Amino acid sequence: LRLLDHRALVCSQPGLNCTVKNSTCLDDSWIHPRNLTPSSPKDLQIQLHFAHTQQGDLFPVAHIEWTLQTDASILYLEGAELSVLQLNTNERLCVRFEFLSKLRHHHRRWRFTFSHFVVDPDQEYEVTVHHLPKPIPDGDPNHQSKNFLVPDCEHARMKVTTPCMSSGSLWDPNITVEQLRVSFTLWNESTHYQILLEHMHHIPAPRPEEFHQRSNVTLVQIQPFFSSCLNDCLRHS
Amino acid sequence: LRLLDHRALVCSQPGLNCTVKNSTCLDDSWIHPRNLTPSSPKDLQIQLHFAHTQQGDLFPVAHIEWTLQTDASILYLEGAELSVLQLNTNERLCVRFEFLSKLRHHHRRWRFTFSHFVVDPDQEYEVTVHHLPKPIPDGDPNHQSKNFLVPDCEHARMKVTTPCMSSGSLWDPNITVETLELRVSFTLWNESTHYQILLTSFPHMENHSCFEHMHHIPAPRPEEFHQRSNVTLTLRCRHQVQIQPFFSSCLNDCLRHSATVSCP
Amino acid sequence: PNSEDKNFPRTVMVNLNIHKRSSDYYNRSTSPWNLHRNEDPERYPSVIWEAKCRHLGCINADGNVDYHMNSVPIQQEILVLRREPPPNSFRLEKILVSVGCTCVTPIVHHV
Amino acid sequence: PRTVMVNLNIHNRNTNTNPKRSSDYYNRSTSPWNLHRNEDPERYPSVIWEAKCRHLGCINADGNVDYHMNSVPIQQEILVLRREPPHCPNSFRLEKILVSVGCTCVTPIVH
Amino acid sequence: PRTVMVNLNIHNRNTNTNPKRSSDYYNRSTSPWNLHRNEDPERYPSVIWEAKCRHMNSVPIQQEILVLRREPPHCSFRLEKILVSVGCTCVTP
Amino acid sequence: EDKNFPRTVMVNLNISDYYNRSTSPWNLHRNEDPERYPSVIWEAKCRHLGCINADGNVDYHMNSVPIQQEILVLRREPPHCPNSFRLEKILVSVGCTCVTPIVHHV
Amino acid sequence: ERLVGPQDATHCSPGLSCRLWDSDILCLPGDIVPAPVLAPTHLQTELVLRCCDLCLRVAVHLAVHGHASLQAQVVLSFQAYPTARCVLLEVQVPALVQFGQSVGSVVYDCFEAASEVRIWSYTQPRYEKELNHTQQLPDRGLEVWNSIPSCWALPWLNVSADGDNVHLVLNVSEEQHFGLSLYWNPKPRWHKNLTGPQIITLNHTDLVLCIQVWPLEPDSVRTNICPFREDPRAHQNLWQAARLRLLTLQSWLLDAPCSLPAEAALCWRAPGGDPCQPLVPPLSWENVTVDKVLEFPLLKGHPNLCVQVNSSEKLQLQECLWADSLGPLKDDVLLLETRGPQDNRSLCALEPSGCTSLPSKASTRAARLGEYLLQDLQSGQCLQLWDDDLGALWACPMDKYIH
Ligand SMILES: *[C@@H]1O[C@H](CO)[C@@H](O[C@@H]2O[C@H](CO)[C@@H](O)[C@H](O)[C@H]2NC(C)=O)[C@H](O)[C@H]1NC(C)=O
Ligand SMILES: *[C@@H]1O[C@H](CO)[C@@H](O)[C@H](O)[C@H]1NC(C)=O
Ligand SMILES: *[C@@H]1O[C@H](CO)[C@@H](O)[C@H](O)[C@H]1NC(C)=O
Ligand SMILES: *[C@@H]1O[C@H](CO)[C@@H](O)[C@H](O)[C@H]1NC(C)=O
Ligand SMILES: *[C@@H]1O[C@H](CO)[C@@H](O)[C@H](O)[C@H]1NC(C)=O
Ligand SMILES: *[C@@H]1O[C@H](CO)[C@@H](O)[C@H](O)[C@H]1NC(C)=O
Ligand SMILES: *[C@@H]1O[C@H](CO)[C@@H](O)[C@H](O)[C@H]1NC(C)=O
Ligand SMILES: *[C@@H]1O[C@H](CO)[C@@H](O)[C@H](O)[C@H]1NC(C)=O
Ligand SMILES: *[C@@H]1O[C@H](CO)[C@@H](O)[C@H](O)[C@H]1NC(C)=O
Ligand SMILES: *[C@@H]1O[C@H](CO)[C@@H](O)[C@H](O)[C@H]1NC(C)=O
Repeated sequence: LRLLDHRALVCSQPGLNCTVKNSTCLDDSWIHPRNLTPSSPKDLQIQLHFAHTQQGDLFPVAHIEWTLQTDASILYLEGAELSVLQLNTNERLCVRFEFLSKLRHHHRRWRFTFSHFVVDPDQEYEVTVHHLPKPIPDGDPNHQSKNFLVPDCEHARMKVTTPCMSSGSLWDPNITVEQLRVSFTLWNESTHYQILLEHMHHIPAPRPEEFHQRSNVTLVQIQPFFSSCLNDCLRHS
Repeated sequence: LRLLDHRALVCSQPGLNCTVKNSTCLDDSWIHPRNLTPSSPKDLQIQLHFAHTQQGDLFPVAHIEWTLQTDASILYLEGAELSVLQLNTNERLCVRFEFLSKLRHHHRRWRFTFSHFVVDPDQEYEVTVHHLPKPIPDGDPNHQSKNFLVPDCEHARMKVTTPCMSSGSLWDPNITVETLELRVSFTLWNESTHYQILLTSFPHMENHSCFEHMHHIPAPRPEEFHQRSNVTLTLRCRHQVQIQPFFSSCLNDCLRHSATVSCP
Repeated sequence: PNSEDKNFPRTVMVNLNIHKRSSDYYNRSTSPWNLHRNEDPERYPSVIWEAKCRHLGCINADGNVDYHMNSVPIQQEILVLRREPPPNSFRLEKILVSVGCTCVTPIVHHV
Repeated sequence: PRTVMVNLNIHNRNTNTNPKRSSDYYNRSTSPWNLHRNEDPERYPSVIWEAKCRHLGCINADGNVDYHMNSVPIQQEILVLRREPPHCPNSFRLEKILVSVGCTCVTPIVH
Repeated sequence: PRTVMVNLNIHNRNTNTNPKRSSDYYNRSTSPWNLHRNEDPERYPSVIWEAKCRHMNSVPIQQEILVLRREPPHCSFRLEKILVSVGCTCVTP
Repeated sequence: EDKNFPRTVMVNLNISDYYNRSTSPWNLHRNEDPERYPSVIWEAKCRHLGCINADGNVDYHMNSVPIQQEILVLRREPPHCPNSFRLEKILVSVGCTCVTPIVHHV
Repeated sequence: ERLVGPQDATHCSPGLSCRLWDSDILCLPGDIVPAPVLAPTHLQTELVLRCCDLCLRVAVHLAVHGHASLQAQVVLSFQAYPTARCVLLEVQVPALVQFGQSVGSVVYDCFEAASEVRIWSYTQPRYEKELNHTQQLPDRGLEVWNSIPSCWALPWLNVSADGDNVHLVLNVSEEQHFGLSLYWNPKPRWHKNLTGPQIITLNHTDLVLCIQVWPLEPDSVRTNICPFREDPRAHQNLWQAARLRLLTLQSWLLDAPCSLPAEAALCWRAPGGDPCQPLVPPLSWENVTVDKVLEFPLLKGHPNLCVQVNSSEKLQLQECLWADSLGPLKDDVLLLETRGPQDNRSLCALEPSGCTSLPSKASTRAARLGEYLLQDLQSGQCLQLWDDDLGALWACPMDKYIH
C-alpha cells in the first residue's frame, strides 16, 4: 500500500476545517472509549481514478464516496478514519480524518471524498470509514465497509497505467513457429526470457543495445522477468 | 382497530418516566419540526398475543418490541409514536410515548413493549414505530415499519377469541342428506339470524348446474337455538348443499359448511 | 372566529392547490351499489356517495342474481372538514364512508 | 377558499364496529387488486395503501382469466394535507388526490 | 512479563520495494483459498481475512500472530496469539 | 505506568512437515533478533521458482510465488529493556504456493 | 359559442367586471346572515362542447335585492357521480345598478360531465337561499359522433372474400395491441391478442358467427359488428353445413349454430340410388326448430326412410337418418294404409312411377302382385312403420318374389 503523493492532503469542504493526518487504525478513542459514539456514515461507494504524479506516472487510485446521516449524532463526529486493507496479504494503510469544527449544521448533505490511495492492479482493498469516536464495547458498529475489486491489466484503460506498463502489458510477443525454428521480440530489460514447449530452452539477458531487436531460436510460450515481476505476470504464447 | 382497555397504560421500566398518551396520529413535529433529530428504531418485531379483560373477553393483541439505537442521538429522543394501519382500509390508531425523563446513557440494551393493540382475524396490518421529533423535510426516515399479518379462525388459537366466537368458528353443524323423493338436516347456533340453504345439482364432473333450488330458514326462536332442524328439498348425482349463516359479525360472508351427495 | 395562528400548536393555515369517466360502475359492476346522498350542511365534501350494495349476491351474465358468491362494501377512512366553531374554520375527521362494492367468492368449508 | 384555518386536532368519528366486521378479499375477489404503498413524508397521511388491479376482467368459475368484462379500479377523492416548502406564504396546503381504494369488475360499455 | 509498557504509535517496517506489486491467487492456485472476515471490535487488527480453502491434500497455511485484545472493565489489554490461516498449499499425503 | 503519553499502555502477556512434502517446497529462514518479540521469525522462501510435480522436477508451467502476510512484532524500546516494548508492523513471507500464470495470445 | 378550448374561463356580462378563482375550492354553504346587495336569481344552462370533451356550461342570472360602486362574489357549486367540485366567480357591477330589477348574468365556461348533474349558487356570505338546477344529460346529437372519440373511433375490421376465402383485414394502426373475439348467436368461438394491422383467414362455411374487436386498455369499448344478415350465401352455407342426426329409432334432433324457423317431413328413398320419393301426403309438414327434439309417430324404423326439411318455404336439407344405423338399404316396397267409417280399411301402393291402389289390374309392378302383397300384409310378415285410427303404413319384403 502507498499514498499517492505526500502533498497538502486536504479533505476540507466549505463550512468545515478538515485536517488530514496519518494513522494506524488504532484510534485513541479505541484505547480510551467514549460513551457517545456517532452514527455510521451513509452510502459508501468506491470508484477508480487516475492521478498524475509530477514525474508523469499513471497510478490507479481509489476514490471513496461516502456521506453522513441527518440524525443528532453529527454533533459527536470528530473525524472519520479511512482504512484500506489488502485481502490476500494483510497490508493495512489508514489515514486519519480530523474535523476541527463541529458538524453542527445539516443545511446541506455533507459529502466527503478521498482519492490518494495508490491501488495496485488486480488487488482488492476493503475500504472502511470508522467514525471517531469509535464504538464502546459491545455497541453498534457505526462503520461502513465494502470490497473494492480492481481488474487486471487486461482492462483497456488500466493497460496504460505505470504498474501495468512496468509488468509488460504493452509487450508484443509476435511469435513465429516454422527442424523447427521460433522467434520472439524483446523489451529493454536485463532479464532472461523463457520459451517453453517437450523441450526447454533459455535466452540470456538482452543488452541495452537490443531494446526491441528480434531474436530467434531453433529446435510455445513466453514468460518474462522484470522488476515488477520476479516470477508472475502475462505469459505470452 | 382499538385499544384493549382504557386503564393505566404506563410503560414504566427502570429509570424511565414514560407515559403512554392518547393522540391523533399527526405529530407536533410534523407541524413544527426541530433541526436536531434522533435515530430510527432497531429490532422492531410484532408477535401474536392474546390478552384477557375484566369481563372475560379474549382479544388478539399486537406486541411491539423495539430497541433504541446505541448512537449518541438518544439525547434528543422524546419518544415514539406507534401505528397499526389497516390493509383494506385506511384506519390509523397512533398512541404516543411522552418520555418525561431525558435518556443520557446506554448502559444496557433497552427492550420496549406495547401490547394494547386489538387486531382482527384473517386481517393484515402495517405496524410502524417513529421516534420523536420528526425529521426536517427531505431528511432520513427516522422510523421503522413492518407488516403485521393476523391469522384466521382456522388457527387453533384464534378460534376461541371473541372475534372467532361471534363468527361461529366453533360451530359444528355436521350436515347430512338422505335419499328421498331429499331432506337436509343441520343444527343451528346461538344467534337470532336467518339461515340460507343453497342447493344445486351436478349430474357429472362436467360442471353443469342442471337444477338449482333455494330455501330460507327463518331466525330461530330461543327454544331451538342449539337444536337440529330438518328441511326437505324438491329435486329435479352431485347435489351440492351449502349452508350460510348471517351472523351479525358476517353480514353475508361466513364460513359456509357445504355438503355433497354420493352416487350410491 | 379566528384570524391568525397563535397559542395553538395544531391550528394551521391552508392554501389552494386542491387539485369525465368512471361514472357508470354503479350499475355496470357485478356488485352494484346505490349512491346515498349523505349531505351535511357543514362538511366538505358536502355530498358523499356511500355504497350500499344493492344485492347481496353477484349478477352473472344471464342477469339472474346468484347466491353462490357474495359482495362486501369497501369502506375507507377519509378526512373531512367539519366547521367549528359554527369565517372559514374547519376540523378534521376520520369517517368510514363506503366508496365501492367488490364482490367476493364465499369461504367454503367442506366436510 | 384561499386561506382557511384548520385545527389539526382530529376528531375521530369512526367510533363504531369495534367488533370484527371486515376481512381481506384482495385475493378471493373475481377482480383481484394488489395493494400499493404510497409513501410521502411531506403529507398527512404519510402512507396510503392504494391498489392496482391484477387483470383486465373478472375470472370465471373455472379459475382462468376471463375477458368478457372489465376490472376497473374504484377510486376516491380523499383530501390530504401537504407541508409547504419555506418559500410559500402558507406552511400547509390541502390537496385532493385520486387513489385506487379497490378494484371491481364491470360490464363493458359496448358488447 | 506480566506488566510491560507497550507504545501504540505503531511504526511501519513494511516500507518494501514499491515496484514489487502483489497478486491475488485465491482463484489461480492449485489449492484456491476463499476469503472470510474475522471481526472483533475489541481487537487490533479488528478484521483479519483468514483462509478457508475449498492426493488433493490442500492443507491450510496456518501461522499465528500477536493480537492486542481488550479486557472487560472489571479487570484492560491482553496480548494474545491466534493460530489463523494465511492461504492453502497442496502437499503430498 | 500510565503518564502524559496516553498511547503507551500496559498489557499482560499470554504466551509441520509440509516443507518436505509440498508441491511448492520452501526453505525457512531464521530472522533471529534479540531486540524484538518473538526473537525468532521463520520465513519461507521458495526453493524453486517453479513447482514440482509427482516426479518432483521443477516445471516452468507451474509457478511458485511467496504467499505473505503482515504480522506483528514487539521490539524493545529503549533497547534491551525487559519492561518496555514497541508495537511494530513487519511483512513475513509465510509460504510458497502453486499458481497458474495468465496466458493469452493470438 | 359552442366550441371552447381545453381551459376554463368566464363569459361575462358587459359593463360589469368578471374573473375566476377556480381551484376546486372548499365549498360549504354555512348559514344565511341578514344585512343593496347583488344576489343570484336563476340558473341558466347550455350544453356546450369543450375541445375534446362534452361539458355542461352554466350561467347565473344576477339582480339586486335587500332593503360609489358595487362588488359581490358568486360561488358555483357542482355535483355528479362520482365528482364534487367548486368554482369561484367574482362579479362587480359598476355604479348600472338598480333596485328590484335584473342587472345581468355571468357564465362559467365548462363543467365536466358524462347521466344527471345538479348545480347550486351561493353568495359569500349566503344572503339568500341557494338556487337549484338539475339536468339529465343525453346518452345522441349530430355533433356527438365527431366530438368524442368514444362513439366515432370504433375499432375497424373490414373483410374481403374475392378469392372465395374470407379474409379479414384490420384497419387499426401499427402500435395498437387490441383484442379479438368470436361468438355465436352465446357460445364464444375463439379469441386472440395480436398486433394490428393483421390478416385473419376465415372460411365461407365458418361465416354463419360474429366478431368483436376492442383495445386492450382499461374500460375497453368493444364493437360487436354483425353485418352478415344481408348476406344470403351465409345462410345457404349454414343450411348446407346443417346436419341431421337420428338419436334413437323414434326420435331425431336438428343441430345448427343458429336457430331459424323450419319444417320437417318424412321421405322414402328407393334402393336404386339418387331418386327419392317424398312421403307427403299423407304426412304433414311439422314445424321444427334448431335444438328442438321431435319424435316421429312411427313405432318401427326402416333404413330406406328419410326426412325432408323445409326452410323458408323451400327444401334445403335431405338426409338418410336411418342409413347410419339400419343400413344398408333393403329392397322393400312401401304400402299406404287408410281406414274409415264402418270399419272399412283401404290400402294403396307407392311406386317410383306413381301411386296405385291395391288390388288393381294395372301393368305396374305392384299391381301385378297386389294379392300376394295383401296376403303378406294381413299375415303379419310385413313390417309396419306407423299406425293411426284413420290410416297406417307397411313395408313389404320383395326378395321372396324376384331374388
Ligand atoms: C324431522 O322432520 C319431521 C317432520 O315430520 C319431524 O317430526 C315432527 O316434528 C314436529 C315439529 O316440527 C313435531 O311436532 C312432531 O311431533 C314430529 N313427529 C311427527 C310424526 O310429526 C322431526 O322432529 C324432524 N327431526 C328432528 C330431529 O327434529
Ligand atoms: C475554520 O477556520 C476558519 C479560519 O479563518 C475560521 O474562521 C472558522 O471559524 C473555522 N470553522 C468553520 C469554518 O467551521
Ligand atoms: C505520513 O506518512 C508518510 C509516509 O511515512 C510521510 O511521508 C508523511 O510525512 C506522514 N505525514 C505526517 C503528517 O506525519
Ligand atoms: C421517574 O419518575 C420518578 C417519580 O418522581 C422520579 O423519582 C425519577 O427520578 C424518574 N426517573 C428519572 C430517570 O428521572
Ligand atoms: C383514549 O383513546 C381511546 C381510544 O383510542 C378512547 O377510548 C379513550 O376514551 C381515550 N381516553 C381519553 C382520556 O381521551
Ligand atoms: C353430528 O354428530 C353427532 C355426534 O354424535 C351426531 O349425534 C349427529 O347426529 C350428527 N348430525 C348429523 C349427522 O346431521
Ligand atoms: C351459545 O353457546 C356457546 C357455546 O356453545 C357460547 O360460547 C355462547 O356464548 C352462547 N351464546 C350466548 C348468547 O350465550
Ligand atoms: C342497468 O344494467 C342493466 C343490466 O345490463 C340494464 O338492463 C339496464 O338498462 C341498466 N340501467 C341503467 C339506467 O343503466
Ligand atoms: C331546489 O331548490 C328550490 C328552491 O326553492 C326548491 O324549491 C326545490 O325543492 C329544490 N329541489 C330539491 C330536489 O330539493
Ligand atoms: C373493405 O375494403 C375494400 C377495399 O377498399 C372496400 O372496397 C370494401 O368496401 C371494404 N368493406 C366494407 C364493408 O366497407
